[PDB]
Amino acid sequence: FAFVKIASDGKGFTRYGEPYLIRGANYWQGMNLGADDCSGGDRKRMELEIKQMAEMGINNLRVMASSEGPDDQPYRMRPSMMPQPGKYNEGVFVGLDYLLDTMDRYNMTAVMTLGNFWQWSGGFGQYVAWITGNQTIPYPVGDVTYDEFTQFAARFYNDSEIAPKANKLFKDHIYTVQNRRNTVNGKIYKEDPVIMSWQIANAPQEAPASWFEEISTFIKKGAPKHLVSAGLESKLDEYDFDRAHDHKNIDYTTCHCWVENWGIYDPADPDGLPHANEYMHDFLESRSKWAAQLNKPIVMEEFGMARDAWRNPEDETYKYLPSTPTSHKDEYYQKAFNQIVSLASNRSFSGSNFWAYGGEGRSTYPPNPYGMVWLGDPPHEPHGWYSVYSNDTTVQIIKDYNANLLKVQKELSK
Repeated sequence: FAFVKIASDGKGFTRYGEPYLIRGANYWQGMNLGADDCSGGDRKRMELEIKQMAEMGINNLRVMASSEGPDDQPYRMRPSMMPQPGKYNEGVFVGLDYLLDTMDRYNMTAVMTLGNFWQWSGGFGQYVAWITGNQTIPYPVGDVTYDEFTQFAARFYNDSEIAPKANKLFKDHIYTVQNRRNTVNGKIYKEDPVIMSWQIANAPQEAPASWFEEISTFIKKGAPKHLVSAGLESKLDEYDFDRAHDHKNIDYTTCHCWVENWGIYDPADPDGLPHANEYMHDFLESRSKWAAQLNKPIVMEEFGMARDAWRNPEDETYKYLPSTPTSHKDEYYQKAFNQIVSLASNRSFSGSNFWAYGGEGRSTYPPNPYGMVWLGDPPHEPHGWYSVYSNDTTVQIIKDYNANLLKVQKELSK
């Protein structure tokens, strides 16, 4: 009962024997906000943000169920859930238990991201540092490029000496999360129907098919009642999409669309929005076809856009202020959402998770005593870059999309 499944025609999800469309948000800060105050959380704020997301019609949060220390590293969540391999900060782990229990109380499902290619939860670069014994990770700041960081972190699955060791540690972490007993409601994670899926990691970068095969099968054997996702961006071509998704134990497909990060969209250009709308339009259509070729659902489980930096393009801070409007972002979200509603009524898309809900956090607030300004932008990025705040104009467009998708879900159930 209540476990999310794949429809028997392979074209969407079901839940309670009916179609289940994803009215989703990203809430990767949920575990750290759920923690007690002692461990830097603000659980009353977390409860309020999940209430706000429920009033906006959200039924699904993609959340981060890993974070690696050590806790003196820059650009990452602090305090980490797993400060050393196999050694856990119980106060952070309790935060993930409270996050899942509060989602349970709002009848939301969770996509549980078990790791991260990127540096903001420690991630694959940090397992590489643990194995090589060198804690100097080449973070992509100053003179160090993203290519250099990427080649370093990709040793996690590409280097024949590092990868078996790093992946032993990573599987120990997956095993520990899937076997966690929720201290709030007593459920073991692998039997909790609030979890929609286990997700291998956020955004592996050209990882080999044999690694997707190995880890997806490890996770499925660990929690056979749950769906398994790859966490891929699908930012390359159809082969890269198949290398991640064409596996017996990968139940559905994802895509992440990031127009600014990929050089497509300039938020400081008053005339720059149409490039992003056109790119998002062709991205949804093409990725929908790639998913149809494998006969598996697809969710756009991350996408987002900056505030209106173009109104004051010479002022760098202005781009990140909560008072700055989000006209471009609102129109971009609206058109993406309208297209998804359309593809979904044709059983060609299953929903999306905008990146990311910032809630009551604001980019102008001081860091908490662990140096965290919690909101929807992780600490390797400028605070407030993509966050959707509780009273942004974008909230009504998200609310209208989630009503529209729930209407499509009803029509698909008749």
